[PDB]
Amino acid sequence: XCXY
Amino acid sequence: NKYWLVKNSWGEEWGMGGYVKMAKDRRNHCGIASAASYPTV
Amino acid sequence: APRSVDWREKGYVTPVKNQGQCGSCWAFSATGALEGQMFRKTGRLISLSEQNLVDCSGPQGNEGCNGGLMDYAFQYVQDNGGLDSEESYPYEATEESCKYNPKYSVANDTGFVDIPKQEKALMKAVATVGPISVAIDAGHESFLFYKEGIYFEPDCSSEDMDHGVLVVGYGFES
Repeated sequence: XCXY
Repeated sequence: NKYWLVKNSWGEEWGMGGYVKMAKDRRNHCGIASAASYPTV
Repeated sequence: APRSVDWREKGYVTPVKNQGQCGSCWAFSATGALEGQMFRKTGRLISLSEQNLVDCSGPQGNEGCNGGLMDYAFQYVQDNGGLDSEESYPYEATEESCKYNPKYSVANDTGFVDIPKQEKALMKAVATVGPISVAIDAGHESFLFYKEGIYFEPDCSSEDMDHGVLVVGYGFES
């Protein structure tokens, strides 16, 4: 997998 | 029994060929409708 | 809206990609939605460069492998006047210097639309627009090890979404  | 057909980006081995059926009409489950958008072309 | 929708049936979706050990999901979600809209516009499905977004959309607010927003990527495409094809600008899974080349641009946009924060609104958008970029709370082992069926996690949140993905339709199980 993440990184929003 | 409703779901959103979602395409993930963790390869095609994860989940169902890289896809996941996510609970739909279950109180905005996992915030799927909290940050939805599309580009105007 | 229709009972079921699956844009994969209509040629709007590219094969599944792999972001690897990099928080660039926002870029994949963005290329997914652009891929769907460009196809609707031109009738041609072309894979788009996530690397282009990772390396070049810093000015718009993105943080490469450290995270970002699909809306910031759409804004970058608009500011930049284009976005390179996946073929011309391959994915590297790590941030590098911006190498955008207009000659290889195969997509563009004139802004973006933020859908009202309601599932009924999302359904109308998916039904009438095509694949839609969305963010979900994927911060659970149940998501990492999801295998099949309808995913439901009691401890899911609608406030801390941490994973950008693409809704390509909707339906129901028998």
